[PDB]
Amino acid sequence: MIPGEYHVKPGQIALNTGRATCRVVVENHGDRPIQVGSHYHFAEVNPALKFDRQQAAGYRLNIPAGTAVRFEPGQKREVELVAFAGHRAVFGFRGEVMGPL
Amino acid sequence: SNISRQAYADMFGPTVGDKVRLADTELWIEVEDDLTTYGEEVKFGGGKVIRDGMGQGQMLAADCVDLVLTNALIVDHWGIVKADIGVKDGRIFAIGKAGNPDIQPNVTIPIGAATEVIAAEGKIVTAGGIDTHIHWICPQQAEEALVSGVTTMVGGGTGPAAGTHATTCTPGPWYISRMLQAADSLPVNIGLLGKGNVSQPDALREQVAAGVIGLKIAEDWGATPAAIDCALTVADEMDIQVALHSDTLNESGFVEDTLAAIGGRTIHTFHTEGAGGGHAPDIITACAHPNILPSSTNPTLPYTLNTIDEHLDMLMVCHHLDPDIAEDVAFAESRIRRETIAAEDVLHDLGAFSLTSSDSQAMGRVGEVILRTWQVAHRMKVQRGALAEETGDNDNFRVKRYIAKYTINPALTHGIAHEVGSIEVGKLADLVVWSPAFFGVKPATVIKGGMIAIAPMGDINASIPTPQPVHYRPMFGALGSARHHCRLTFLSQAAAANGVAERLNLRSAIAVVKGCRTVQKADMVHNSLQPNITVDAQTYEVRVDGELITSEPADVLPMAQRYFLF
Amino acid sequence: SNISRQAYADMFGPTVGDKVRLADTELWIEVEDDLTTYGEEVKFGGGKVIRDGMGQGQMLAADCVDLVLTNALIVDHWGIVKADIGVKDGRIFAIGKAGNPDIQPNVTIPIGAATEVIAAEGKIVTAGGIDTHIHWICPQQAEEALVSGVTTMVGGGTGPAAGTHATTCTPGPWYISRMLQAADSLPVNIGLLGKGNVSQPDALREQVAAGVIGLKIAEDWGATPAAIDCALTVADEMDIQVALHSDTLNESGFVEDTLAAIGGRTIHTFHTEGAGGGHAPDIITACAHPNILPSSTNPTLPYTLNTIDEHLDMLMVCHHLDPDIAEDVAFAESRIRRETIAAEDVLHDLGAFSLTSSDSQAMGRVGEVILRTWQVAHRMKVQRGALAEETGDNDNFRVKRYIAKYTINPALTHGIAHEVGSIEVGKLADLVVWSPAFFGVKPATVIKGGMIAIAPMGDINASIPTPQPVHYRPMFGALGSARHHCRLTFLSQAAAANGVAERLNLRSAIAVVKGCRTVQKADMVHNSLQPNITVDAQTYEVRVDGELITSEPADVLPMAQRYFLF
Amino acid sequence: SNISRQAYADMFGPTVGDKVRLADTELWIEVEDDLTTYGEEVKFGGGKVIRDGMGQGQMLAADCVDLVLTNALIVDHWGIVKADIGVKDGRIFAIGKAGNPDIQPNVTIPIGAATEVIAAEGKIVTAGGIDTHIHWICPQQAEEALVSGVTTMVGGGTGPAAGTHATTCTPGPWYISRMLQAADSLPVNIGLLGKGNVSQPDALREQVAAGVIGLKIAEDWGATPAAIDCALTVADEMDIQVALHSDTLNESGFVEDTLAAIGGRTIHTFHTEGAGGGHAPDIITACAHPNILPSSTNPTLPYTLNTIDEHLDMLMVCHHLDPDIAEDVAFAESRIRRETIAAEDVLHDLGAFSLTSSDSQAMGRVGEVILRTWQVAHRMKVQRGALAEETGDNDNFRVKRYIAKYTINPALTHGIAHEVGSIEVGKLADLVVWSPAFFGVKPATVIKGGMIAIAPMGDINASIPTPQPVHYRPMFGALGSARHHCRLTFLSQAAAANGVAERLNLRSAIAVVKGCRTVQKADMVHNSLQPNITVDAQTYEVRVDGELITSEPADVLPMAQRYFLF
Amino acid sequence: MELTPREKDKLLLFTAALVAERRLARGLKLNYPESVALISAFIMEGARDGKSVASLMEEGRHVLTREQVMEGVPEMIPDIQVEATFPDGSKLVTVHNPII
Amino acid sequence: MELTPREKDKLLLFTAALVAERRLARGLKLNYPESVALISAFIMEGARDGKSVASLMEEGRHVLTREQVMEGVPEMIPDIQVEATFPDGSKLVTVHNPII
Ligand code: NI
Ligand code: NI
Ligand code: NI
Ligand code: NI
Ligand code: NI
Ligand code: NI
Repeated sequence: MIPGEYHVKPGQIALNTGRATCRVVVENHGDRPIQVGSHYHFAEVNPALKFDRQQAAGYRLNIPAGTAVRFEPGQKREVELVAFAGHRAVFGFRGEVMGPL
Repeated sequence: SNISRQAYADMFGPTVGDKVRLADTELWIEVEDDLTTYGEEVKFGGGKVIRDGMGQGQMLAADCVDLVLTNALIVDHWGIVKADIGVKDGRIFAIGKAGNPDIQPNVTIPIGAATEVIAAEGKIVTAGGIDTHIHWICPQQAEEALVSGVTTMVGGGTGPAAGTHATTCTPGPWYISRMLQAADSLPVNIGLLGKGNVSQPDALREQVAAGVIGLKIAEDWGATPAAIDCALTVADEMDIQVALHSDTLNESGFVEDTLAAIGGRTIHTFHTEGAGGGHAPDIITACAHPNILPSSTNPTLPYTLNTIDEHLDMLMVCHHLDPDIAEDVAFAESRIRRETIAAEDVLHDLGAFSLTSSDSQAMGRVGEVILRTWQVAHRMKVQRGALAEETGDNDNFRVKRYIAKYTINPALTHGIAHEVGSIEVGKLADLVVWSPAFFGVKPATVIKGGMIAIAPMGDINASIPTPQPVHYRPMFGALGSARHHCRLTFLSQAAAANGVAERLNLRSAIAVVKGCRTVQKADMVHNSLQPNITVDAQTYEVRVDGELITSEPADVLPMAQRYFLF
Repeated sequence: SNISRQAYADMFGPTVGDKVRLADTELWIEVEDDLTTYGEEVKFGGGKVIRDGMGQGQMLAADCVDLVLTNALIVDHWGIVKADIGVKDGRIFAIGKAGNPDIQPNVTIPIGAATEVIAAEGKIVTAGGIDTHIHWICPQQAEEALVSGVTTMVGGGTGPAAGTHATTCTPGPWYISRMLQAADSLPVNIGLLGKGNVSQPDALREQVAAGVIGLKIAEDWGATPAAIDCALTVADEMDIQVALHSDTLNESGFVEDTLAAIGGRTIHTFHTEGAGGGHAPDIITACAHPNILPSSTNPTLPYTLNTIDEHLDMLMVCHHLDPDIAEDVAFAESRIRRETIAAEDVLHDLGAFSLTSSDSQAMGRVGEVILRTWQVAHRMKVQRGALAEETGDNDNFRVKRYIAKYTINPALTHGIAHEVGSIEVGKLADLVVWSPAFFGVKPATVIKGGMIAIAPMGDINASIPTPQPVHYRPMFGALGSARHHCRLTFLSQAAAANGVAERLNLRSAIAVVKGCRTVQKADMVHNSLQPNITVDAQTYEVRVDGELITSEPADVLPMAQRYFLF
Repeated sequence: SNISRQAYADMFGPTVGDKVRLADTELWIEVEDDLTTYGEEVKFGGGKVIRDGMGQGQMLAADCVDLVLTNALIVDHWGIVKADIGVKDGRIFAIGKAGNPDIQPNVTIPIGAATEVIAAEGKIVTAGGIDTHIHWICPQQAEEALVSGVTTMVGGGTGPAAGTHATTCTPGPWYISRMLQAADSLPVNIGLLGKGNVSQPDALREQVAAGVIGLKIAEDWGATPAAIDCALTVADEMDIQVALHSDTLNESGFVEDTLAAIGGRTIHTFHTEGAGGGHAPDIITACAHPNILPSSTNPTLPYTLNTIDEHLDMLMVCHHLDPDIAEDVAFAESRIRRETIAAEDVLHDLGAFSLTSSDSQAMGRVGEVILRTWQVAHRMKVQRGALAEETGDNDNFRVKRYIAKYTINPALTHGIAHEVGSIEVGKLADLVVWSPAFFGVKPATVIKGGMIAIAPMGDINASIPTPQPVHYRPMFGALGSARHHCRLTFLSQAAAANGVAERLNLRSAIAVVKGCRTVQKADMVHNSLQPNITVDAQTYEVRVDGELITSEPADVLPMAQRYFLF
Repeated sequence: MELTPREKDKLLLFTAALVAERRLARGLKLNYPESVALISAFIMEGARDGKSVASLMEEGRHVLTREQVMEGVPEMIPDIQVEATFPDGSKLVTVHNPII
Repeated sequence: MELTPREKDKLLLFTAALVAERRLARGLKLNYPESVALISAFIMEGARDGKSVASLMEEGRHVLTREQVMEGVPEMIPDIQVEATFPDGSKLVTVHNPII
């Protein structure tokens, strides 16, 4: 007996289903670490990350909400992106789009 | 991508199909539905989702909610679902999917710059309790009640005076006016009951016009057929509720005579089992009628080993009786019957008893209405198993039946369900956040009108709010004007019309009671059973359709010694 | 029928001829009269008398009282009688026989639906004490005073500042205005004293127009003939009282010069014995004059074994004196004389000293004015026996003489006796209920303006109000607006006329002081003796008509170690 | 006549040339000037100077001060001088020689009948502290802060909700309005910060018009270049301050990008060292810019042996991070660097860091801003000796440099220096009186707007205010309306114009912020250094002009175990 | 801990009992407030141990005797009442004439 | 004494610990509030003695064992946090899984 215990049924949850995704190779050319969040517009991450910004347009990381991918200096790795939904209107970040798309 | 269900629960709280044990009881609830879109859940913190342009949008204040409770496991009479809760203007705005419509799908609760966030992932959210049997013996009762999760308090009294010790009555215009002004200082919604024991209608009408939302008929002031009929006549013409504490001494007639006096008119029977008052030994038979809204006071809930022993002296002190006067002791003894005490638990489980209340410091414990209601649920599951209405391998239905007893049912009974009582859009945001391990015992957060009013708080000079000693302390929602704005003082339609609020210069928000005459047993959510119940005059045995109703006294209960320091 | 006197007392409290011991002292009071009709007493409780159509009637609110204190043993300057007390509109309505005129005889206090009931059978009821020597060093003093039974507090100060530490002065318009606003938050009637030490009348008039009800002349600010005469001139033209703390150093003249400066004008002399301040060593001779209203502060009451030892350092800290400065220590020592301390007790017993006060945190104990007054009564009975005015085998007269010292006499002296001071019809309902065993020590109930403001209260979550721990907690009469309605802020006639209450936006009820210039020693109830008293300049011996006045120091006192935890 | 300097100090406090040790630290201050005329000092007490016609005059209220602090040793950014302080209308009136012009020379502060007196001889008087980094997690923080000597609190929050736990933001019109009303109940000057994280200017303008005096950019809500630029644009057009908590994750760019986003516009950087938040590992380089007003939060002050060990879990709880999530733990670890923690102390000593604040219950201790600032001063003297600006054999300059950090500098930064921040004529009378032995730890008196609001107070029933137990209790300046009159609620110029105070019906005095856009590093009193600072990306070493900046961790500190019971 | 107002209140009772306990240990005849606190604290620990209400109503009358308290104290206490959390919830213990 | 609000608050913790300490002495299996108070008070005295934060974070896990507390209590306390005045100022001690 454990007060307030859960009895989670076994299995898994498939996240962001039925949405376009793409894989991109990213490399941190900065001398300092960079950590990117689950919902940050990837195309506008720190300029030190070298990748095809053009492909990651309107995309975010395909990772469970609230988690992140860290890039230590000089780190290179392939990440999977998932396309924004809703109105697909990007506002904020580095101010590169500030509108629909 | 993919995430295992266990890791998922650890981050966002349980989802569809997962079960959670309520505190240390034997009750398990199962998430019936989850309103989120997997992978699109909103979470707050450094580097999380709720950030500009991401899970938070560019909308103005009028277009987003003021407060969002993220990933909340809602437990209410209508369901046990996982969802986000949006609060706007101190009222419940929506129950759905919170986020930024700009980049997220199915967002029904928009989060903007003007939105505050309360993280409910892994927590259980319920509406604020409603105690309709308060004796205003001391102002300190409000904080005790609020800490336990009760956000609305109905009753009467003028302080520690003989009359209030025994009955829930704020006698007359002057005291009613005084108590209405004093209510602005308390962090809970309040509604007053006047003294309904009079055979002159005008003496009652004055009290109703002064502001009371109901009239209390207590035997200590004479609960005779004439008094009862008089109160019901005024109640009928002013749309207010009547609370009854019948004639235990059978001085003016038996229970059937009282029932005759009522004449099929709507009425709320207090402590229907009888220990706290009522015709000996069969007041419990009132629960069989369609116009009676029956409730229990808490000391007899649930039936335990020490229940009886504790009752005699409690009753003497409450009602100002004398142990050196034989008739006074026989009066007390005639009210305490093991037979009806045991039946009461079962009748609650069947839905024959529709409400639970305290009877604060007058044969009741103000901070134990929620706690005892769940103790009864536990003991009944242990003794009678699943209810005929259960579906699935959980206690979801029994949970819905019991939570309604101190939330929506008390609200329907007193005509305030239009403002409080449940988590439904448009209702005042009186919510209580619980951690599954302390459900029904110690709340994590108590929200009044959209502002946290009391919560556990650690060392004030600490680097974070968690270090010891952690004990309940008043928050901003309980301070001066912020409080006035976040609480409601319930008036009668007449008092509202007369401009009582303006004359007394009340500072809090005003709510008006309505629909007190039209509610009947059938309207009590999950508790509308009208059983063919009988009580043996000699043995006091309770029978429903001839079968014997009874239960066994508990020696140990959950939500007891594992949580309290004393 | 017939009932034995003992059984009768057990149910309804003592009646004519019965005696009751006050706490653990050697004082006994005897019921002088009982205003009831035997067999027709009203009693509240389940199955009792106060019930619809029986002891409660059908009258409207305007025709019955709001509160009734049943079977109360009243102790006041005018009598020690058994009667019911009716309260209406926050004021004393009647002292007679409560009940229902429909079926009961001689009912003068009608009980209806609008009537709340407080059961006083077996209890002693007195008016609320009035302390006229308060130093507003901290707001916490109000609750301490209220718990002890003092409902009105007069004095001055601005908080813990050097000036207030030493004197009862709220200096000037700004501080007076500030303290008047702060007073709305305190649960006691309040009246402020300004700094009267000035030789320019206009500086005094401003303060009076700002709101003070009197002016304090303290030596710490220079109590010179010029200052004294100036204050008295303004007092004479504005109808306010002057409180005096004379020139101990004899710097400007001796006592006879101060008396010359006063010139036969009405004045209240603080701590007339001298320990707390005044011409050394004969300020005590002031009590011989018709225009002097003499009072004692409490540390020297009564003369005990530890009195002297405790006084030196107390005096140093209060008046900001330096023990490394010879003249400062000699000043302190010249004020502490065993001879006058011993005489003071006797002079109170004879009626030469008319008031007792505290001198809160400035050579006095705010919660011990009542307690010490009775300790003096006890010690005097023990040493001098019955007073020449006693009749019967009781101490009824000595009790009337002493209770007047902290009730009516302080009220007459400060011109507020028209509102408070005694239990008489039309006066504000500031009453205190005591259990005979705790009389003068710990009250059972403290009522302010018709509402209980503070009372002992047990476990808040308990099934009744009696379980431990029982300690004093604030009630509804001390909350927000209810409090504003139940307390009075005494203004000067000028301040009232100027619209000070409206300008400062005071929320409490306003009372105006009047009759401060016309009261004289002869008006002090049971304490109007003007003795031919002398003090030997060398030995400090006090003599009245040549005979030596003195008493012995007590080693143990009642109302002490048997009641307090510390 | 003649009096020895020692005897003089014992009576009137130290004079020119005398030195005083601050608490138990190694800092000594030396009286630079004394504004008195020897032999003409004013002193209060029985038989002292401040008496009618002597040290007190015949002037009317308008011609004398309401409060005088006699013989005070003032410690402020402008000097360490001995003088009397006159207070009138809740504002500082003069700093000079108090007395009666009728008989005394050089009297600049006239004492009359309307003057209250506070004896400061032997005490140190400073202005009230100003904490600009408050998280409104609980109302209890105000008293904790007030007791420590901080009289003004700036920040945001809505109570114990996730958002406020992590950031100083009162999100939107409804919560801003609620918190503004709640602020009337608190005994400190308050100003609110809204949530500035939005890329839509209108969402910010609403908040400013609702009442906030600044906008907080926290990374928990996304501190991206777009959000930062948006907040600064509105700040520029509404004259409000921006507080920044940069992007630690370097998600949107490095520190140089954030600095680019700011574009030379005025901004207040919170916890500039980085532990409490900001670009890893070089946010500390911000202190090199002219438009940046840098401040430290208190847990890293000063560098001690237990600093590091304590930081990790503190950070996790504050920002709602998960220790089972690798990226969350790496985030926390990247913020805690021994290298920058050690440099921070030195940078404060050099004047590169201009403010110290708490970060109340969100990686900071609300009652330790003053205490820790002095601990840093002590440790720096011990390690680096005298500053190049010292003159004489004292630490007067280091004391002026450090006291400015929590008084005038925070006031200039947030545009409220016109009302508070220092002891200068015309400024609100928020003063704190200290006994040299408890300087910076436990105040003797805390004055708010000319009225004592909190002070140590002994036994309430005692014969004097000194007997034990002596602990801090609220005074008259913290009660109802008196408090409203003695505190200020700072609004934005727009909110003032819109009539927000009238609409919300705020009861306190209103002050408006101005001059937030024009302050720059050069305006920070004694702390305007703009060093050429660098941080090694790999080793985190801090360098100024190539030289290594560092210090050693303390094992024991003053103002610690000798003063606290726990 | 999440101490509610009622638990904090009981801390006041417990502390008052500590004071009485030490004085009795010194051999002092207890006064009114010391006696009530001592016997009350006793019952609370009784409930913590798991004793029944009926047992405590009895045992409560054997904590202090008439010769251990000051004169008049036994008559000033016709009964003592206190509630505590038993294994089966909060219950009221009433002890009549606790001091004999 | 000049007790600030925070010192008076800690007096509440200390007293709650006195209650727990005595029950443990009787051989009772401690409950949730008693356990938190006991271990917390321990750490405070640790700081008073002058032990470092790192030492206490360790020692705090050896005050009570799983067999000294009621069932479920160990899981109800994933960590315990308390601050006290060390020789080098106030510091936060966090003890993870204090009961094993
Ligand atoms: Ni009842
Ligand atoms: Ni009741
Ligand atoms: Ni005096
Ligand atoms: Ni005095
Ligand atoms: Ni921050
Ligand atoms: Ni912060």
